[PDB]
Amino acid sequence: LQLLRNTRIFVSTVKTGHNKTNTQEILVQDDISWGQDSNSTDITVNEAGPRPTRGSKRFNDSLNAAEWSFSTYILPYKDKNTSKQIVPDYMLWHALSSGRAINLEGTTGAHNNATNFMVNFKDNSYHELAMLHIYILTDKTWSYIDSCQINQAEVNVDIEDIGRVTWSGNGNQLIPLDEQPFDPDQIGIDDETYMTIQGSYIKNKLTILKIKDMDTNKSYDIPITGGTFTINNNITYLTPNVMSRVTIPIGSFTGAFELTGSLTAYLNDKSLGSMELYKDLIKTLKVVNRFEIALVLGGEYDDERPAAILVAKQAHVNIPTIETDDVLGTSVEFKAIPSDLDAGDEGYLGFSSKYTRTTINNLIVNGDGATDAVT
Amino acid sequence: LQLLRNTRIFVSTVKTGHNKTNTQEILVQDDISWGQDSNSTDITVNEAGPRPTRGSKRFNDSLNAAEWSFSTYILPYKDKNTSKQIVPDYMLWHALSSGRAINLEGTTGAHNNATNFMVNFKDNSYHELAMLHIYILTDKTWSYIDSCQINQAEVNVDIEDIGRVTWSGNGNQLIPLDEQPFDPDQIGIDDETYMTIQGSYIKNKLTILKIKDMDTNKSYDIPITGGTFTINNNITYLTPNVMSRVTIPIGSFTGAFELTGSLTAYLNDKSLGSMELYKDLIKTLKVVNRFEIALVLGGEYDDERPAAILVAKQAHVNIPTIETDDVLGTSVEFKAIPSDLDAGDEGYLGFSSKYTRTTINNLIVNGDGATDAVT
Amino acid sequence: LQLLRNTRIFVSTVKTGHNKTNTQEILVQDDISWGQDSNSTDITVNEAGPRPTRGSKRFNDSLNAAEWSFSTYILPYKDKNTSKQIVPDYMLWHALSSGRAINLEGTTGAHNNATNFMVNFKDNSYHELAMLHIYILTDKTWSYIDSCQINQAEVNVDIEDIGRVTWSGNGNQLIPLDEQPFDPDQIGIDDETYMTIQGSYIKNKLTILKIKDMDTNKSYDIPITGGTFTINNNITYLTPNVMSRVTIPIGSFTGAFELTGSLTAYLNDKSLGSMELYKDLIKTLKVVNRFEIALVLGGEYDDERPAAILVAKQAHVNIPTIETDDVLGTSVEFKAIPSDLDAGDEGYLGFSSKYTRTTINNLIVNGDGATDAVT
Repeated sequence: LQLLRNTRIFVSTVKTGHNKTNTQEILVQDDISWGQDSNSTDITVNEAGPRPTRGSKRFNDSLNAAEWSFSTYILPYKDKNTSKQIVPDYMLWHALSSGRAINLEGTTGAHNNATNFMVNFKDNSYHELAMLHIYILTDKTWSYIDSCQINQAEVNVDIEDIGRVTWSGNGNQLIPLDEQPFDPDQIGIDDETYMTIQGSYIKNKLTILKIKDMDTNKSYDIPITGGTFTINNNITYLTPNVMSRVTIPIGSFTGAFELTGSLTAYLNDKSLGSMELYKDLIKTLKVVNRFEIALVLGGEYDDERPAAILVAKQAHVNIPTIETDDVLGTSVEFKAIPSDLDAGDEGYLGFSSKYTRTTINNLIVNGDGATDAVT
Repeated sequence: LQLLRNTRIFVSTVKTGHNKTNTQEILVQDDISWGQDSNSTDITVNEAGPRPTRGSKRFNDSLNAAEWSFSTYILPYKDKNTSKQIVPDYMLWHALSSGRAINLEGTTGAHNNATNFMVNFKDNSYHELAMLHIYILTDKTWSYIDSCQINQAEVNVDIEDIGRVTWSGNGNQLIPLDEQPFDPDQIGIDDETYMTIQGSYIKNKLTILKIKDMDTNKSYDIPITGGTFTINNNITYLTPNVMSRVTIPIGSFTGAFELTGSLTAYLNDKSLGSMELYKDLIKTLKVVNRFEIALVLGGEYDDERPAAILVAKQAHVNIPTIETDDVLGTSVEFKAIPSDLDAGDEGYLGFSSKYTRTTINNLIVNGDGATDAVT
Repeated sequence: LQLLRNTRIFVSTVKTGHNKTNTQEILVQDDISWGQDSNSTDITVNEAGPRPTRGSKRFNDSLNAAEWSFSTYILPYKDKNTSKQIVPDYMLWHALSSGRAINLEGTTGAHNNATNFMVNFKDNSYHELAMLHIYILTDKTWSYIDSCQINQAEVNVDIEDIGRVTWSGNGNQLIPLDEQPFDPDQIGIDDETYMTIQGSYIKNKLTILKIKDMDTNKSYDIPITGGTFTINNNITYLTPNVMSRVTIPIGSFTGAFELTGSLTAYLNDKSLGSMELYKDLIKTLKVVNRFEIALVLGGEYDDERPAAILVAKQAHVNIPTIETDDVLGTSVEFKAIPSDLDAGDEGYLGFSSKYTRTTINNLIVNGDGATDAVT
């Protein structure tokens, strides 16, 4: 028998070669779900005779796209090889953010500094976004999915649980493989790295919102009681239709990048509170809203603390809806809107093991934690 | 913070002026739900190029109709000012039943007497039925919904709970207001009224059904084990479509009055029992059924007891369906059908704190508790 | 009052005459659900006037098909009158499998020997498959459903509960019959038969799968951890449309015979295991798969044990899907495909109180439990 407790998920770019730089291990939770489905057509005969021909041949006409959704953690840890903080699943973020292949240093989709690891969507303008091969250890069978381009990355601010993203991706085909592709233990998570990983956890009870109105330069102090965040590169797979053969999908195309999320907060009648935001949105009706929303999973402490900051420079905010709990709270929905519909300006993510108030403010102002005017 | 325990819902007829006659307080339960939604259109670009333009501007194009649904009680209490028994939410019943403004004495939609308060739908043939403004205390903020026209009033005979109606209405717009419209303490429920309110409760375990066949003059003795009742003035809101502005709904129109309900009873094989009704409906198939259905929430006692009587002079009754519980019970559905499709003859509700058998018979036969032949 | 504990369901072939040969009693569980519904059209008026005509006459225009679904057991017991083992509900299986009336001895849909009772689907080429009248004793009322042709029979291998089938059929009409059609106690289950019934139970924890690949002559050792099986004679009832009358359905027609099921098993990496089947199905993509699936509700023992064998000579098997439980298991779906779309070769069922390994192999190889080559 094979146990789910022993499952390992490895992410790689090339089929043949396999070293620690090109592929690593993902510290998946017990939410893994993969598989493939087929489109089957049933042929039935319906003729008006005295003796009907009751039968139905079934034909497999095409294959769908292989689907996988594992739920790893948010673990920004310092890299021993080069003093630049890297999350264990940086390649998944890169495949989400850019089509160019693994340019860690050069400012692109997956750019990391000594201080901060940060994810830009400026280069997210390609079809077939950074094909990645994912190897899954169903105990000891080594089954992988070929050419996985990821579809969704969802952060859920559970307000009472550790930071965890839930990836989703549409692979071309799921291939079992009799033999091992590479060496598991050497490639996957060493103990020395695992120590920093265990030290880099994010609580999500220290999340603080920084909603600001670009129209009026008004900043709101909102205590988040829960929220949701999702990135959805809408991938639709093109499958040729051959009548007498079983066809696998070819190509993946793309859709509309949707950096979207939801934010829930309690109703406070103080100044620059949640109720003031509700009144501002309900009283003034605007076709387009311009908000700067900063989701900092960690706190903004005058100390080195792990955090997974999020920013959306301009984000349309829907009308808040009053939710009647024991203590009333409003849930706002926000969808990042790129500028000029060409450049990637929806937002960017920042992961690092050490975040301070100054560095968080730096990333909020400009892309990295380099400088900030600060009066 | 703002708590749901302190919520108060005030129903008013006029905006500026505010006295005890024009508006009162509704003793709502903890099922309040109000809010507004907006229709947002997302613009995406899908062109066949080497570099796709992955972006999506989002626009707010129109506003929907504000939705509110609180669940108050059925509390017919005698009025100190005039000796006519009035429910605390009488003008809500009036807005359900008529468009003319609060003609309490004159026989219309909300007609009251010393003996009975009754709700007639004879004048329920207007568009824009009796606009009412509803003020909501989310703790202390005084946010209201402008020009609420109620949509549904549902009575649920739970058999084990106090009589409670669950209103629903589609308001034009939700306006927060910084300041108080009126004085909450003087306008809403005084202690002297509250005493009679506590004294006028309806148990719902004393309900008795009085189904009679107008075709065959056959009366059935049915012990109700549960049931449902709903009045639905279908309201669809007309919103202008302006491309470059956010439009709020103008006007409300009106649809088909639907006094509908469901009744469940155990299967008794006695004479004039539920099984006899089932056999009568299943054996004889008629295009139109004519039944007189009377739902008396209180009991018919030789004494003064509170009750919330319903009568439907002619009501089409669907075919009963056998529900296989531990003890088998049939569920019948009935929808009151008006005569001539012009006058309001679907039915009428009778609320009062003191009902006797004679008064219940009076209201079942004729409109009020004046006289009945009984020879 | 009437209790569900006393409900008895009798299955009969003829209306007037009633003996033990024509009808018996079905040992139904507490899942009985019968009833009838009607198609009602509501007429509403929507005209643009200052005074809308708010009203809605409701008309009953037609009747649907009466629906019933009881859940009896799988109880193959030896018949005292003739030494041929017969299940208590053999008429239901006969109506499922054939249109010709009760040829128990010879070769048809319900063909039984001294060894095995069997359900053959070769003769399911008729509309209006073997009309049966089912009498339901809701305590003491004796109401039946007229001309019931069954639509579905489902076997659920719960892996921890006794074998039980869940019939479903669309009867023409539900008729009360205040008087008794026949004598209940004499017709239904005597104590002597009930003893063998208590002796004939099937545990379902001894089920064995015998998937074999007709293409490659490869046999898989698969331990079932659960599964499903269903036979679905798609019955669509033709109801005439008369405007001014209530019409009951006339005729029943028939659809495509669908012997379908599902199989769930744990992932074993042994030889000829579930993992081998998964690899064979996922690595090789074929338009049509030809599998011989033999699902025995009982076990194969070198002794006389009750069992309910099932076989599908040609069964298309869909692509297995990995289910991520604590121990990973794959769920395969299989739909029997008849040969030439004219003869009934989807499969056949075998019920008997005594199966040995030799008799099970007999029924798997050829139709009867007579001989098999074995050398």
